[PDB]
Amino acid sequence: KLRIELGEETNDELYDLLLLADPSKDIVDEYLERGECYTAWAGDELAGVYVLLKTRPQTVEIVNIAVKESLQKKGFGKQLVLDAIEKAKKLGADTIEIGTGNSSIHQLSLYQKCGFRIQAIDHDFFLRHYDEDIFENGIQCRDMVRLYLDLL
Amino acid sequence: KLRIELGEETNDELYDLLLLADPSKDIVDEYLERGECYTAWAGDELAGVYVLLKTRPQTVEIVNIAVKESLQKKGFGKQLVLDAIEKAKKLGADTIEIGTGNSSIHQLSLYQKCGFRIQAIDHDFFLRHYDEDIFENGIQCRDMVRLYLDLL
Amino acid sequence: KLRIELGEETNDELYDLLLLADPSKDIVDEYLERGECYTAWAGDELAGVYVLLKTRPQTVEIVNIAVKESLQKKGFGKQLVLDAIEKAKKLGADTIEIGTGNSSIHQLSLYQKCGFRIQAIDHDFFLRHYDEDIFENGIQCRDMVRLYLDLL
Amino acid sequence: KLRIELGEETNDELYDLLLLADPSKDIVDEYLERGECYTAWAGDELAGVYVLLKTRPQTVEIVNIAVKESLQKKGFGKQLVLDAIEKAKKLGADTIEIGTGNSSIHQLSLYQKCGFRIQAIDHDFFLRHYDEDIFENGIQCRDMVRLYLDLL
Ligand SMILES: CC(C)(COP(=O)(O)OP(=O)(O)OC[C@H]1O[C@@H](n2cnc3c(N)ncnc32)[C@H](O)[C@@H]1OP(=O)(O)O)[C@@H](O)C(=O)NCCC(=O)NCCS
Ligand SMILES: CC(C)(COP(=O)(O)OP(=O)(O)OC[C@H]1O[C@@H](n2cnc3c(N)ncnc32)[C@H](O)[C@@H]1OP(=O)(O)O)[C@@H](O)C(=O)NCCC(=O)NCCS
Ligand SMILES: CC(C)(COP(=O)(O)OP(=O)(O)OC[C@H]1O[C@@H](n2cnc3c(N)ncnc32)[C@H](O)[C@@H]1OP(=O)(O)O)[C@@H](O)C(=O)NCCC(=O)NCCS
Ligand SMILES: CC(C)(COP(=O)(O)OP(=O)(O)OC[C@H]1O[C@@H](n2cnc3c(N)ncnc32)[C@H](O)[C@@H]1OP(=O)(O)O)[C@@H](O)C(=O)NCCC(=O)NCCS
Repeated sequence: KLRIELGEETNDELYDLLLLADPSKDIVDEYLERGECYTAWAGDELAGVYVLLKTRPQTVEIVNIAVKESLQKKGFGKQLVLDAIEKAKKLGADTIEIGTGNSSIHQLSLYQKCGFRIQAIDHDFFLRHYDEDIFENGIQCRDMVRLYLDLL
Repeated sequence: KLRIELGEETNDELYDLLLLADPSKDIVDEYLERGECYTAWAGDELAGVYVLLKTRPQTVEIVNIAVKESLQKKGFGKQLVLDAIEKAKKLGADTIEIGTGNSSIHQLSLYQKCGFRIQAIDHDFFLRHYDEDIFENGIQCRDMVRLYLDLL
Repeated sequence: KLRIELGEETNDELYDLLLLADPSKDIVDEYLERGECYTAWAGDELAGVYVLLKTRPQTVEIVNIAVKESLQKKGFGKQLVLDAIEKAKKLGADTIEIGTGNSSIHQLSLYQKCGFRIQAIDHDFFLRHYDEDIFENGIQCRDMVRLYLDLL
Repeated sequence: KLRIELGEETNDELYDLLLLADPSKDIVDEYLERGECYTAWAGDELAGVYVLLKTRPQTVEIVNIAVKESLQKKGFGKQLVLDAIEKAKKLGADTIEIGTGNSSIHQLSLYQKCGFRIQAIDHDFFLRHYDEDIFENGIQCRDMVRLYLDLL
């Protein structure tokens, strides 16, 4: 359904989504440039977005993925993930990664449903990389769950 | 609410619950003996059950926990977990553990809500310890998520 | 070479070894009882010792292993490890574990040489379970390296 | 002691070092370009070399480091690592990574001595990414030990 295409021009409407995932606009711009940003449109409305950054050799990661609140929960999330996997294949990558907070129960499900498997956990991650205490779904988000998926 | 008390007598009604979690009745009997089995009643009806087995030094694990299907989703799950943590405290244990399949999204939430933090993952676990392919919530259950919780 | 046999009687000479690995005599006694303690003699002299404790279901761990300083570095270490693996086999265990501090470079080698593979890391472990700062080989020992080895 | 400076010209003498670490010349060229390659000279002789590749956002990794065999073991190894950490700081990175095979006991020590801490293990890594069986120090190298180090 969703029509996804490459992106090169960032505007307030787009930053709104990218900022839903990564609050720090600074860090966003870093990988937004060094990485590939794709935008998904549903007609004329900006549905969602996701960035593919290249990390370790032969390894690529989804450094950011988001869907407009008024349009999420409709299945666009899964479409983007499954799509990022395809862009990653044509990129010749061997393994694709992505990670979120231990509190993000929903995502922990979604990603796995798209083939991702949990690799390891970066303990105290959010504790040392953030000033305040992040909370979500009655859980203290303080660990970075790392997931991966081999393409072969 | 739920009234939990020690258990020493196993009967079909009880095995029904223990088998909800661990299918293998053999393995169950092993830790059922070497471990402490508690039963929770809601009046005269057998609500749920859970076993506390001692693993590493100063470490105890919830090798099994279940709640009657016709009574689960009412909050008894959380009560048992929170209760097992108390039995574990009086047992002088330093850390308490518990782990489930990566597909068990619901549990991954519950346990964390009771303080548990994800430790590490036992990759391909269910692949080598089971013959068939376990599936749940549209996810291929094949990894053993290990969680823990220090008591101090 | 080393002659290893079951043990049931603890004496100062034996505690000296067990305490080389685990300083806390209290914790030692715990698993010393609940676990199986084997002693290795080289003639009439107490060469070394090791304890096999049963942790998770079908899983056994070497909660302690040591060799008299005046006799270590002669290869008795490896013999005990390889021996504990055999006792573990006859015990019908599926997997055997053992872990040490990230600073224990020597052991990280030894164990792997006996088939052990690194599983996961318990970050900050020694930080929360000990009062002082442990140091060894110019490394700040603060992480618990968990290793395992399937028996099949 | 060692004089380290940026590099842009690759010659047989340099590839000799880079290939000591990563045999695959192909993969080397990939990160050799997308990454920053520094060379360390001890007078007029090419002492060693190391490459800083940028992986995850705010994260940089030492994708390759080596020292001329006839000059290693003199402490140049440590100098390069400690130097890569400084180049990484001025690069504004938050965390720096580096990983080697579980068999590389020597490095497991070196890196830790430079502040690196073991993060997680990529099981069966070398089994699926290499055709032959790698061996070293009487150990079957088949796991990728991942280390990291926060810069703040
Ligand atoms: C993460 C995100 C992109 C994906 O969004 P999404 O639209 O919410 O998720 P989807 O609707 O596409 O998920 C589909 C799965 O979840 C399940 N699901 C749908 N509604 C559900 C509900 N109410 N409760 C539990 N599961 C549900 C479905 O089973 C579906 O799987 P299926 O296709 O196999 O049937 C969106 O939540 C978001 O952008 N959030 C804010 C930013 C963020 O967290 N970014 C990522 C960090 S880098
Ligand atoms: C996993 C298990 C132990 C926990 O049981 P549970 O009672 O079913 O789960 P809970 O009710 O406690 O779960 C919490 C949910 O119920 C809801 N809830 C809590 N109190 C409630 C109440 N008084 N009334 C209605 N709903 C309530 C919450 O909304 C919560 O969901 P949320 O986290 O999304 O907000 C039980 O599901 C089970 O034994 N299942 C099968 C066996 C198995 O797979 N075992 C493996 C472990 S060894
Ligand atoms: C770790 C320990 C169990 C193993 O004992 P060990 O007998 O002393 O060690 P080994 O002799 O088998 O060790 C092999 C090393 O000695 C060297 N060595 C020298 N001569 C040797 C010989 N003739 N045969 C075998 N190794 C020899 C090797 O270089 C080898 O190095 P490597 O491990 O890097 O490969 C023992 O050192 C000990 O108990 N130390 C203190 C307590 C402790 O750390 N306990 C474990 C905590 S759970
Ligand atoms: C990794 C490498 C660059 C560094 O080389 P190096 O010169 O051999 O190592 P160094 O001499 O500089 O190491 C010094 C540290 O290790 C320690 N060390 C020395 N001998 C040791 C031993 N036998 N066992 C454990 N530690 C030892 C020292 O403590 C020293 O630290 P210190 O000064 O604080 O006391 C070199 O080994 C190499 O190029 N190897 C092959 C390629 C490879 O595998 N590269 C990495 C893949 S990413």
